[PDB]
Amino acid sequence: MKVTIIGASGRVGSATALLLAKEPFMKDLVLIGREHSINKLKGLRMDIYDALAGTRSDANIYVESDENLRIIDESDVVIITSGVPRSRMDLAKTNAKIVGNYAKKIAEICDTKIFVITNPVDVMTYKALVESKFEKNQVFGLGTHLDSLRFKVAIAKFFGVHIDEVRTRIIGEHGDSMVPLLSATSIGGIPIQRFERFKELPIDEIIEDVKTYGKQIIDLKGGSEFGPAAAILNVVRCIVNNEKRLLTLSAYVDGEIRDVCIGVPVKIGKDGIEEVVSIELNKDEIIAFRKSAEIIKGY
Amino acid sequence: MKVTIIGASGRVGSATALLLAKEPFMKDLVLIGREHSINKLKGLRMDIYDALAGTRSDANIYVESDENLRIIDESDVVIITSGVPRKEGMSRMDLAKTNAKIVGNYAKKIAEICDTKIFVITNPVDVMTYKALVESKFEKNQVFGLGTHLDSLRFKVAIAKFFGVHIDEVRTRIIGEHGDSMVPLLSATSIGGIPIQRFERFKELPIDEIIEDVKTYGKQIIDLKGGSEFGPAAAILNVVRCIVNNEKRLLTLSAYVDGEFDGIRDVCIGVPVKIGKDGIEEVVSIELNKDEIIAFRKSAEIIKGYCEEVKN
Amino acid sequence: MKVTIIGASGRVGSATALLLAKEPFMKDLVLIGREHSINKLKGLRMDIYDALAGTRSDANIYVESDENLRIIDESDVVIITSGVPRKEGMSRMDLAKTNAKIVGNYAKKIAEICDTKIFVITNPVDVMTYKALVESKFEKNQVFGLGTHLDSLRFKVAIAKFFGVHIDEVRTRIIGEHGDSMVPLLSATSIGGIPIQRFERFKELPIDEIIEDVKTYGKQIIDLKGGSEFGPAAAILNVVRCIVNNEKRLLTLSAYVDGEFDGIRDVCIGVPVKIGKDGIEEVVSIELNKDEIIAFRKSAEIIKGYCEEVKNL
Amino acid sequence: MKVTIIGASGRVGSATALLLAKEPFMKDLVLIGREHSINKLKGLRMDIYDALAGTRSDANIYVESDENLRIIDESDVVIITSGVPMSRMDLAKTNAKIVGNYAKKIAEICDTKIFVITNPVDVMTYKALVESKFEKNQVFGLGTHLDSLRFKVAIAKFFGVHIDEVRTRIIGEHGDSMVPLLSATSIGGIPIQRFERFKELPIDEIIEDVKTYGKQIIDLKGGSEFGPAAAILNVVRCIVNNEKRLLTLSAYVDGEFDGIRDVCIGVPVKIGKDGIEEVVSIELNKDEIIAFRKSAEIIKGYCEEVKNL
Ligand SMILES: NC(=O)C1=CN([C@@H]2O[C@H](COP(=O)(O)OP(=O)(O)OC[C@H]3O[C@@H](n4cnc5c(N)ncnc54)[C@H](OP(=O)(O)O)[C@@H]3O)[C@@H](O)[C@H]2O)C=CC1
Ligand SMILES: NC(=O)C1=CN([C@@H]2O[C@H](COP(=O)(O)OP(=O)(O)OC[C@H]3O[C@@H](n4cnc5c(N)ncnc54)[C@H](OP(=O)(O)O)[C@@H]3O)[C@@H](O)[C@H]2O)C=CC1
Ligand SMILES: NC(=O)C1=CN([C@@H]2O[C@H](COP(=O)(O)OP(=O)(O)OC[C@H]3O[C@@H](n4cnc5c(N)ncnc54)[C@H](OP(=O)(O)O)[C@@H]3O)[C@@H](O)[C@H]2O)C=CC1
Ligand SMILES: NC(=O)C1=CN([C@@H]2O[C@H](COP(=O)(O)OP(=O)(O)OC[C@H]3O[C@@H](n4cnc5c(N)ncnc54)[C@H](OP(=O)(O)O)[C@@H]3O)[C@@H](O)[C@H]2O)C=CC1
Repeated sequence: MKVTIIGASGRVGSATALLLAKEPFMKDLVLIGREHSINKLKGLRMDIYDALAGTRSDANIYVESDENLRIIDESDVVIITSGVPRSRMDLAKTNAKIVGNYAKKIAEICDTKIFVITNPVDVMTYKALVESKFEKNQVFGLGTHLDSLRFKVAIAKFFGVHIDEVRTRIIGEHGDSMVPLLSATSIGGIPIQRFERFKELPIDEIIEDVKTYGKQIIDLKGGSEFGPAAAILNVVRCIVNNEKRLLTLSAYVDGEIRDVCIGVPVKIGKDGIEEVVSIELNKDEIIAFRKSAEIIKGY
Repeated sequence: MKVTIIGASGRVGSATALLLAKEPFMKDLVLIGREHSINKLKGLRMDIYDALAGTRSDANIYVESDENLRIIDESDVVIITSGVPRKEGMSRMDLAKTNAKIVGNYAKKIAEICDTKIFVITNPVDVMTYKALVESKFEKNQVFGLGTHLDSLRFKVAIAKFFGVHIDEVRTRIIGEHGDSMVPLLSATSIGGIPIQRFERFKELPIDEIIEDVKTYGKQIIDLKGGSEFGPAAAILNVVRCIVNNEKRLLTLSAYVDGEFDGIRDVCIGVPVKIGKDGIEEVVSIELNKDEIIAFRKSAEIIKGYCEEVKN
Repeated sequence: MKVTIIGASGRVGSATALLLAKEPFMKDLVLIGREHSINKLKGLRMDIYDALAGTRSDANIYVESDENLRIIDESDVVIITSGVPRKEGMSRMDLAKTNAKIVGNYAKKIAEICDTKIFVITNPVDVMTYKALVESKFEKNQVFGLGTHLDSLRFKVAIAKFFGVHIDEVRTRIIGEHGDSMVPLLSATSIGGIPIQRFERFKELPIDEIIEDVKTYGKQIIDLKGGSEFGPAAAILNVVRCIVNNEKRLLTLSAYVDGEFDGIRDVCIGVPVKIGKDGIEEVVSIELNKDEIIAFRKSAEIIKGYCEEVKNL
Repeated sequence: MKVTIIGASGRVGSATALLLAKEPFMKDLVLIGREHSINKLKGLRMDIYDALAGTRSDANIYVESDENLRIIDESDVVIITSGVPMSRMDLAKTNAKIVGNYAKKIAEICDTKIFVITNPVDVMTYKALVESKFEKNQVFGLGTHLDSLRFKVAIAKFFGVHIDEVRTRIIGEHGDSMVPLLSATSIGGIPIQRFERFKELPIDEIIEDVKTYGKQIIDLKGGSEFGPAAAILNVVRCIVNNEKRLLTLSAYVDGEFDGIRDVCIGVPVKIGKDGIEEVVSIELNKDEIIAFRKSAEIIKGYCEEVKNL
């Protein structure tokens, strides 16, 4: 496998680079960054080897500037971390330029898949898909995957059940228009509504903590790096091994809502997004989902 | 952890012993079998130590006949595999009684040494769990059997294959007897949290064929190689892992039920159960649709018959 | 990867099939057997999948008879377990020739299909490796045997247990015949890079009893449970993992020795080898002390006698 | 196990916190830092939990300031990362202050083993041993472990053999007074001198790069965070599981080697649940004894000048 991290100098980028360098399937990792980043990245690589300690002697790491993207050729996936820190529309445009440029350059080199993490992730995935000309199945963004994971952990801790028993999600925007799918939330297969303890669940407090998670972690340490990297590693594993798991990622929706990249349920595999799962949403859910889709169409 | 396998001389016992010795928490493994088996049980041990190749030097494996069960003291879990095989000329009741004597005697002897948790694999597993509980006098949380765990796993894998999704995305179960009275719970089956009944390929699910294959798996594998040993041992390994790490998972096991379902009482049957360090932490009660509860009560009656006949 | 176990219906064959099926580098596992075992193998397959419980969806397990060997094509390794047990009343030569027929015919057929590597488990492992390489027409780098790998592992674990160090710190070998003429190499035994001689406790080491047990293990385990199945399967798994990942470890295997040791030539015997994706990449040549080279000679002499009286059947 | 990382806000500290928190033998991890870093460390903890994604529910990470060390009680190991980025003496003394005070407070609160990551690691291990008053089997430092590992990987890459086949060690100071031990280097139990290709080995360039790695990575990214954290994790796993491996660490040496005396220096050691269970005594060749005694002299100088601050 050959993955290219564009923005490997970042926090999420370097965390994910180290995590991927350890997988047995990673054979050619490509760390890309602007020219002033090159030296820095050459250091990252150094340390990434110091950790492997000779275990992966068939592993190869490459460092190149964002000028000579010819090394991207034949990459299975290209993960884009490049972006700028925080008005909302101002940031949308500022980062849209970067991601559109990178997508355009990537498509010129090869027909690959694109994993967008930069924010606003849904609109950034829209811009990437447009400026790449790629098919709707080969471009996707992190979207509300991390928020859904946090929500799942919260529910599981409340109910005192193992993490694997809880299956839920949060579709919508990676923002405040989130739409928790309580209709598609189950414990061991049971709908959560058939538990009596569901009436005691602090729903608003949980969802508010999830909405504010980025704010809190920015206030404390200046941004999340480890957890996002772990989630991205898991998504890459879902792709390379053709695992066909039902994730929640920002994808192009058309009738499943239309002409918008929003956080929806998706079956991920070797061929990227193989399916956008369309399911019946209760009334409030579908209303709020439409609202989130409007806000996301804005940018 | 200190696990004891009574009947480790057998197929399932040997497989389970090998798989448990490989675990990082298995610090003392106790292999019990009748006296004529002692030498064989030593062989097993030797081979296991050959497989580890020194990777676990803190591991002790013991071999003792079923006469001197004092080596069981302080065991976390005692897995009972010892049992007689079904044969032509045996009614279901013949097997129930013949194996009830065995499991009941072993459970009474176990209770005489220590206060531990008993994991019944011997068949008819639901009835044998009932008998182990009766003769051991342990609490309703310390005795349980495999039951429909494996059948539920097979059903889950089948559904996942049909929908072409990862196995971890499918959550389903089969309650009732480890037998033809099985009751798959299609009401509490989901793919990614979505009920399967919302998917449009559900009307295309060959559910009848899947259920037939699950019910007949035992006969098929006995026809081919005389019995199942690898898969049952893997499932038992994961149940023991659920216990030792207090993972609090929602498994499907043969547990004692008293009212948690409508009209199920004084019976060991395959039900949903939250399993952790203290055994059966909870028997999950759930509203079954009309058909599910009708069939569940029928299976409960089938089990109650043999249970009544084996108590004394 | 795609491995083929020829004799999967046996103890070692089935244990190895189970262990290999769990590996994530196993896309195609091919279980071969005589026709009368096709259903037994099917049973095996079923049970294996049962134990996998749907974790491996891209994995495929095939079952076949030993007449349609076309399924063996593109296989990275072919393990040979097919072989007859020594029955009381069998001389060493008798077992040699009987199992020679089997391994040789399987090797010739393997060659007829495609070019692959051949991992001989069948005992007398050294002679069987010789016969397989004969009838395969393959290069010497693509045919090897388990040989004295297990015995070396047992010796190492014993030393480690006595010195109270982790297993990974001990680095020893036992070369030569997988038999009574074993050759423990105390000249090349170290504990933390430090030759075991330098350790004062090497005086107290019960060397003789340890080697006694290493040599008697076979009949000890045959007398109790009838034979070995777990340890050999684990060792075979390690060798296969070394091949697939080109780990380039220095193992101790039955390899063809052409003058790499003084006096040893045209014989398959237990030697140090550097194993990789291309098979035996190097037969490592090292300076034995006096007694060790003498014993290695004699062991090679015995193996050569057997390899000669059987080389044409 | 219950470990406590003093300096968890550092680079190495955070990397090690994340690696340890993933281990299943980690029931209680305690992240200690100065008061001004409290919020920061809290953030770290948050991130760590985010990376665990609910897998470790028996995991308990506690964050606290370096004033309320009461939480350190019952910790199996305490890893000290706190340090300052000057001459050599200047850094030695400045960090001796920090590590000595932390060792003394650790001793006040409870009894434990102290793993010194702070550099100059040999001198700092001496000062931890002093200000803690603990037994010598209880105070060690990373020392020349990483250097030995990089030397081993280089030999492995050259000879085209798996790393696990190479078994080498570098003893002495974590610095230019290093002493690569070619007398105790083997490749599969074969003395590497018996290999002919040893004569074509670029030995000196290898050793120079080993000496320069720290500065080289500091010239690019700021400092080492991942590799040191991995080696630390391996040493802690050897400690907790009583693995009985023969590592190369900074330990107190009292004549176990002919000439060495009252010096915390890098030597071969048998590590277990008891910390340094033994200093392995080896027969070195003339040149290696000479260089090792010189390294002892250097470290003794620094230790003498930082003995009472
Ligand atoms: N749930 C989610 O969807 C999550 C979203 N994210 C988002 O992903 C992005 C990455 O975050 P993080 O890695 O912490 O960010 P950092 O600020 O730490 O890294 C920024 C990266 O972008 C590059 N970069 C910055 N400005 C430009 C520019 N003008 N042109 C090109 N490249 C540029 C930097 O390169 P250089 O070294 O040259 O400055 C560096 O690679 C953020 O937008 C973040 O919000 C991440 C976490 C979670
Ligand atoms: N899904 C499920 O619930 C499964 C249930 N099972 C059941 O578990 C049991 C074990 O099966 P399996 O291991 O294949 O069977 P085996 O016959 O291979 O082994 C059972 C062991 O029981 C012991 N035993 C036999 N007779 C007696 C006796 N009279 N008194 C005491 N001990 C006796 C023997 O060991 P020793 O001589 O040392 O006492 C024997 O090795 C069976 O009843 C089987 O049906 C197994 C497979 C799956
Ligand atoms: N340390 C070592 O190197 C070890 C070596 N071995 C050796 O490996 C071999 C396998 O042992 P084990 O698995 O216990 O023995 P088994 O007899 O249980 O298995 C060997 C298989 O060979 C096949 N076979 C037997 N005769 C013939 C024949 N005439 N033609 C074709 N196939 C035949 C059979 O499968 P089927 O009927 O389907 O063909 C049989 O199951 C033995 O020779 C054993 O000595 C094993 C243990 C350790
Ligand atoms: N091979 C080896 O032996 C290696 C050793 N090291 C050594 O480990 C140490 C840590 O390096 P690194 O993590 O990059 O350093 P950082 O500066 O990134 O972190 C060290 C931490 O020390 C604390 N600190 C700083 N000054 C003081 C002070 N005056 N009093 C108390 N605490 C203080 C700070 O945390 P807070 O504010 O919370 O106290 C700071 O985060 C260095 O000395 C380095 O040389 C590093 C890697 C390799």
